[PDB]
Amino acid sequence: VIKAQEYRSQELNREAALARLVAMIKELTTEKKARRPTRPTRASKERRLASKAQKSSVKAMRGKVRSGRE
Amino acid sequence: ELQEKLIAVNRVSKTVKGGRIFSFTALTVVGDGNGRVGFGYGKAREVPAAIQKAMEKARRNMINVALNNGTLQHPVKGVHTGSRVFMQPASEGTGIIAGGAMRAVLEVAGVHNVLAKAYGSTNPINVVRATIDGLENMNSPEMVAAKRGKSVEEILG
Repeated sequence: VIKAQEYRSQELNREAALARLVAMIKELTTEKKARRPTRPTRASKERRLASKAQKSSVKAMRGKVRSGRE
Repeated sequence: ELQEKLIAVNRVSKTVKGGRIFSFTALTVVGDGNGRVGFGYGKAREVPAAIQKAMEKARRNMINVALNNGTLQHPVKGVHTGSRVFMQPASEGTGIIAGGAMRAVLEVAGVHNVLAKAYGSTNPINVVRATIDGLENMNSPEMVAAKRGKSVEEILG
């Protein structure tokens, strides 16, 4: 439903109502693009694994030492 | 003869310009089990040598203890470097209720009956020094009746 009264003569109002209809059908028929959700970077994956290995390398020599002598 | 109980081993580091330097710091409490007791800290680059070197200082750093019947003489506190330790004489059955790094020093000092506790920080070196502090500043009825010129019957009642 369009109520075009922004102009004076019916030619202007008819072209204007057709313009509003064209515009609003265009706008209500354009769809947003589908957001492709990214995965983490391989650089970040290897950074993660390297941090893992570093904290593990520390914790290895950390803590209680084993022995076989008395 | 001579109980030489290890207590702890720790892997210490030095972080020299090329890389870390891993050492090992033993800790060994030695003693006859009748009043003789000492502790040697000891550190070296390999655990056998570290333990041996710790035993060396533990031996040459012995102290006496005037203990009664294999138990303490009176409840004693042993504060040292933020590690407070409350030890208490017990009766002929209770064994040795001591924490970590304190069971060893008590068993080797020879106190068979004791009730202990380790307040504050429970770092082995600190609790060892603390327990030995306590077992050293302890009073025996002989010593007390000697300080106060008094008979033992007079001191003990």
